Amino acid sequence: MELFLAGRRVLVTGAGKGIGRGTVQALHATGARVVAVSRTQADLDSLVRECPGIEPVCVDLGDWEATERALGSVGPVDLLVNNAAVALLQPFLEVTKEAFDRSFEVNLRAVIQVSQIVARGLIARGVPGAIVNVSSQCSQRAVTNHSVYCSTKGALDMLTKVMALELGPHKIRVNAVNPTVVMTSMGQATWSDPHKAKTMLNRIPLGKFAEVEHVVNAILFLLSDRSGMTTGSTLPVEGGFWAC
Amino acid sequence: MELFLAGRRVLVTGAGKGIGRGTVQALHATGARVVAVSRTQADLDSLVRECPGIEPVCVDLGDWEATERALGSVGPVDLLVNNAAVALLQPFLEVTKEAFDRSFEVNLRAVIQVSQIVARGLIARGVPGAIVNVSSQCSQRAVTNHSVYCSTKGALDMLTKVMALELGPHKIRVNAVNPTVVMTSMGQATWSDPHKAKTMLNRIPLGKFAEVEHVVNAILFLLSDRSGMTTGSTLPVEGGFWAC
Amino acid sequence: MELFLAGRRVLVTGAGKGIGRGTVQALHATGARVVAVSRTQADLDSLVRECPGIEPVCVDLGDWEATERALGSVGPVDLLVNNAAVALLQPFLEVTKEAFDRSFEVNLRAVIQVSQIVARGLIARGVPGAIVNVSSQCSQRAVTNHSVYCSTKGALDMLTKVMALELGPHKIRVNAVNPTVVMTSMGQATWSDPHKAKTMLNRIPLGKFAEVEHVVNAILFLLSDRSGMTTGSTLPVEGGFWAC
Amino acid sequence: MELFLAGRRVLVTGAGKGIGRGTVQALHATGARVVAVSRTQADLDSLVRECPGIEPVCVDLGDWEATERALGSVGPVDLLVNNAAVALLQPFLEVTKEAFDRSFEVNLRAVIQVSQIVARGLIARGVPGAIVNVSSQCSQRAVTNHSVYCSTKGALDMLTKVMALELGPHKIRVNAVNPTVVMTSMGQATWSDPHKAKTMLNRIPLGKFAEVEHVVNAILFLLSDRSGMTTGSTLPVEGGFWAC
Ligand SMILES: NC(=O)c1ccc[n+]([C@@H]2O[C@H](COP(=O)([O-])OP(=O)(O)OC[C@H]3O[C@@H](n4cnc5c(N)ncnc54)[C@H](OP(=O)(O)O)[C@@H]3O)[C@@H](O)[C@H]2O)c1
Ligand SMILES: NC(=O)c1ccc[n+]([C@@H]2O[C@H](COP(=O)([O-])OP(=O)(O)OC[C@H]3O[C@@H](n4cnc5c(N)ncnc54)[C@H](OP(=O)(O)O)[C@@H]3O)[C@@H](O)[C@H]2O)c1
Ligand SMILES: NC(=O)c1ccc[n+]([C@@H]2O[C@H](COP(=O)([O-])OP(=O)(O)OC[C@H]3O[C@@H](n4cnc5c(N)ncnc54)[C@H](OP(=O)(O)O)[C@@H]3O)[C@@H](O)[C@H]2O)c1
Ligand SMILES: NC(=O)c1ccc[n+]([C@@H]2O[C@H](COP(=O)([O-])OP(=O)(O)OC[C@H]3O[C@@H](n4cnc5c(N)ncnc54)[C@H](OP(=O)(O)O)[C@@H]3O)[C@@H](O)[C@H]2O)c1
Repeated sequence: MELFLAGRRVLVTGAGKGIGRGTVQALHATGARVVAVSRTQADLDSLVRECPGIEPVCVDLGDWEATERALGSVGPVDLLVNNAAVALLQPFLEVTKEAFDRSFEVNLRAVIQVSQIVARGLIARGVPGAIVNVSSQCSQRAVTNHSVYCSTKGALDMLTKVMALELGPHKIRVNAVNPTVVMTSMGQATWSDPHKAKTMLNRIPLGKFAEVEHVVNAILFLLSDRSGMTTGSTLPVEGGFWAC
Repeated sequence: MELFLAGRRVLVTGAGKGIGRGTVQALHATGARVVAVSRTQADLDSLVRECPGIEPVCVDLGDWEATERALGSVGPVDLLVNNAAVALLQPFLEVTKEAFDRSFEVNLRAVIQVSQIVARGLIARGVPGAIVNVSSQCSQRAVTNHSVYCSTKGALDMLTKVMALELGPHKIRVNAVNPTVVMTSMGQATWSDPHKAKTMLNRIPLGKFAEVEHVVNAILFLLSDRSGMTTGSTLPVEGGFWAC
Repeated sequence: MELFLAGRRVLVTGAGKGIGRGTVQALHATGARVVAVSRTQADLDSLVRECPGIEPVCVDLGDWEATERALGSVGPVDLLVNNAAVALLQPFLEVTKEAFDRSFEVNLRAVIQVSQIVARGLIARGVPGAIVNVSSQCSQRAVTNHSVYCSTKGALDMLTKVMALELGPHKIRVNAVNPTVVMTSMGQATWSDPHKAKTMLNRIPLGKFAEVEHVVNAILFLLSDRSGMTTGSTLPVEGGFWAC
Repeated sequence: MELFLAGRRVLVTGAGKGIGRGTVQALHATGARVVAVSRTQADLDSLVRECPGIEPVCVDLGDWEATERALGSVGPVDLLVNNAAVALLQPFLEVTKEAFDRSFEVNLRAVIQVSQIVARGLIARGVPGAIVNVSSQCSQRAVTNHSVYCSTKGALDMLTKVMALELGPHKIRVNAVNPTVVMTSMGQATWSDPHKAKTMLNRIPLGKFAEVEHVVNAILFLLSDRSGMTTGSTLPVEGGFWAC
């Protein structure tokens, strides 16, 4: 299958590591023009060396003001991967104002800002486009101590569909991909304990967790015009978890 | 059907008017003890004349600080209806930082704050209970100029299920209600325009919008032990809208 | 909550036992005139004794032709609970064409056949009515060795929605119930195995299986005009199962 | 993206026309060994001249016995596209036993008969595999005069999951695709009316009906190892019909 991302400008948030990092590499090899947006300059330093030609951008996506002008004129992009996200785990009787606030500020608000920027250009150029929001499996099934997290994720999926519906006649697409645990900095944090991640794996018919590869493949797919009739969706990449 | 809410302590946020008010009234006739929480003291005053023995409470539920302390000693309550909510409607490319910010602060964060309080006592007293979140039909279906509202609403549903699962073993139940347009001040904002309401009404199999009673009847049902096996759900009151 | 079922004619299939018989019983006691339809003769005869006045109708609802003349002339019915159904559990690779056939003509087709008689009755009479379909928890989550069962249920859910859509403008509602296990005839069969139960009880935030009263409550609520704005729904009575 | 379907045994039902045809043509081009199965002989005769190498089977998949002796000798197939279906469009009140009978023995029963054989064969070789179930978007949303057809699909979505759950541990993935109206003779039946097609285009955010590349794009993507973390899923191809 020819995905046809070559020669396309592609913005990727949270590019510093995990799924975003891999997603930028994977996008580079394909011959896309890549803009890597992340929080730790240290990470974007290494990236650009890995994948030459990719414009790095340091910024806290949780900062409206620092983001609006740190990308306000990042030029013409064609495809966007909203993947920067932080996960603050609290049992429900312990959730605090700060946790809540940081999470939605990065988890969803940024998504809205960048998507606003990127889409605004696309429309101006009178050109089609596409966006992928990295949601989650807990975006439709709750997990203990993730009341805020799952709220951002469930929040994300509905935002995805409004964007789809409003941007629809602008020929731009919006989809989300919802993987199970990924053994990233994030993944190698909570689900470290065997029994911990064991009880989770017992719910997955394929009996294994996702890899960056898997979720990157549905992203690439959802960016590609191979899925030109798919928009406002939640493509699971959780090994069947939602099915039972 | 005997709901048996009588003599029960019941908090209702956003009780000043619309579904909140009506939900207060109906809760009164049942013989339950009611705490009506609202922003405008004026709203609470009149209520009290109607429903004597209803402890009114003024506060901005969008204020963590103003809320944590005006509720620190609201006594032992046994039932909760989170209904206070604001609707900030902006097309997707015009969404603002504050619009995002207020909406989530009221429509979601408040819910966790109050619910946190009420639940601690329930757990503390070693007592069963129940919580109702007035979500919405757009919590799972997008509408124009509702990017943030639907995302709150979408958020609320996932928040409900995490609440349900964690408080589950504490014999507390959590459920949401997702009504279609209700001809309240809120409803009487967007759906004032005929053409607007026509296209929406064209979608509803029952060919009419909901009434406050309908949503109130689902709320009482969900608070009562008549639905003691339902928790973490989304009881629609959208006249069939989700079905087709 | 006065539901206002008293004085209305309610047909109840699978009335012989379980949810169907607890449901007959609840309606009788509320002043409803009931037609109880079941398979076992001796089953119908005690109900009538348990509830003087109910009209018993013995027939195999998996038989189009029997059903048609054993019910075709039943008269002006106002409500309807489709509750009859069979559970033939086979591993996917052991599914039989007989199991498929029997399971779908009872668990579903008969739902179309009776719903046609009634609905047509109301529609000709130019009077509102309401229909309750008893689906299941597994209608939205796969369970082992339930390849056909869940599929009937799965088909059950959607048929409700199509029925809803079509009968909507005839002031007739259609909703389904989706309880978790109920330790009835059906329930105390496959899940008598304490390890088979736990496996399921662990996924239930309320940590208990359902009870007949629980889905009868849910049925009556939906048959009632309390819920005059709830159509096309699938009401969980799985104590949080779908939620996590 | 390297699907890597080249050289593997792929069985396609309903390969005679529409999506089944297109899926063979595209599965062939990728160097795959496709066993084409359809009901009208004259169709496979032409396709076979279009795609030299394929191995057609003329048969009525509604027939358990014929199928079971027609496909018992089908060779170690590695992938599977259950596409065969029939649209018997009747208003809910006018639905007939006959139409329900056929619709569910072709659209569903067959899916179950072909799928056992392949799996069985797949498991005996101790080899992984993939299945794709061509469902529909009315599988989750109702359309008038589609009570039976939407039902089959609805059941289809759940079959997919039980299949995905029991087959999961055998390295065999199962997934469904849910396209909107395709302008096949089938879709060119109840969707040819300018007015009937218009009120559908109005609900589709992307503002177009679908063409058979799109669904074939999703099938091939789900059959490929590129999506080996996706199973028990329902990948929509309706240009956002479901989001709003
Ligand atoms: N990891 C898994 O287990 C898993 C599972 C399901 C879903 N997901 C989702 O997949 C996406 C990425 O997860 P992951 O595994 O890639 O996590 P990760 O390894 O922690 O990577 C996240 C990246 O996003 C960046 N980032 C976070 N907040 C940012 C901000 N405010 N501004 C700029 N950059 C920011 C991080 O930069 P710094 O390191 O500099 O902060 C980091 O490079 C998320 O939406 C996450 O919710 C992950
Ligand atoms: N309106 C509809 O058609 C509709 C439809 C579907 C769902 N819903 C939902 O159902 C619930 C009730 O809506 P409604 O139609 O009854 O609305 P309404 O007529 O606007 O009343 C909502 C009440 O909540 C209060 N409130 C709002 N924000 C508050 C805040 N930050 N702090 C304290 N009090 C606040 C308002 O009091 P003040 O005026 O004094 O602030 C008002 O009395 C909400 O959660 C709403 O989202 C409404
Ligand atoms: N119990 C469970 O755990 C459970 C859980 C979730 C949902 N449900 C659903 O609830 C409904 C009933 O379950 P249940 O536990 O009440 O079952 P039950 O105890 O086995 O009784 C069901 C009744 O339906 C009758 N019946 C079955 N086939 C019939 C036919 N072909 N014609 C006429 N009558 C027929 C049975 O009569 P005979 O025995 O005389 O045939 C019996 O009286 C079904 O839709 C089932 O799918 C059950
Ligand atoms: N048509 C649309 O607009 C549309 C829209 C949404 C979803 N879908 C779905 O997409 C899939 C195919 O539909 P389509 O548009 O391709 O339809 P189509 O143009 O009617 O072609 C379907 C093919 O299936 C074959 N077939 C049907 N019954 C069969 C049987 N019993 N045994 C063997 N072969 C059989 C037909 O062969 P003969 O007719 O030559 O016997 C025909 O070649 C289905 O699952 C359908 O539900 C279609």
